[PDB]
Amino acid sequence: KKPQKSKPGVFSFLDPLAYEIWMCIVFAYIGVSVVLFLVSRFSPYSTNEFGIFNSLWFSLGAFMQQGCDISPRSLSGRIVGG
Amino acid sequence: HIRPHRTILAFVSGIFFILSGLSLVVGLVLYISSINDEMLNRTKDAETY
Amino acid sequence: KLSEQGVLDKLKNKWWYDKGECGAKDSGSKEKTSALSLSNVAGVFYILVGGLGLAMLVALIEFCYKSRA
Repeated sequence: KKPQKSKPGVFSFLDPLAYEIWMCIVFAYIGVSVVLFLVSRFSPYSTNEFGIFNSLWFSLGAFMQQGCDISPRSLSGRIVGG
Repeated sequence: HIRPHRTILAFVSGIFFILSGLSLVVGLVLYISSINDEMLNRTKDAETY
Repeated sequence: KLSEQGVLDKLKNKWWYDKGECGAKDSGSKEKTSALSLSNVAGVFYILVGGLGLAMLVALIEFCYKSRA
């Protein structure tokens, strides 16, 4: 039989990892940003900046390996970052 | 919500919600892993799907 | 006489291997590549959640040191 060309799917780049992994990356993304906000904004906090909009932006920059504007300065913040 | 005084009740309740979701993740991760390897050990056949 | 002519070896090759259901090249020909499953990289998730819980325990004992000071 003559070989014919098969068109790949448009989301075929997502194939080296299984779909069960791509779900857990999003769950791990939300989980770190919630914990990093709680562990930074305690009751005596100084001059802290890690709000929830900064904490989602810090975790997004860390996964893409593109750097960050600001870093954690508290020890419990450096643990959850590392 | 009944007693707005003694403000510590909202903060402690926030911790129980966060520890709830983290317990649910390791529940799902251990669940999906325990399912996936059980498909893996079975011997493959040309006539069986 | 049959052993030196290779007739006893030709008969054993026929009934054992040619009548075999799966050959050596039969299982060798089938290859496939698979995506990574969760069970491979499951340990990194276990380090991650355990890294989260230790950060909360440090935050408790630091505030207790701040209250004493």
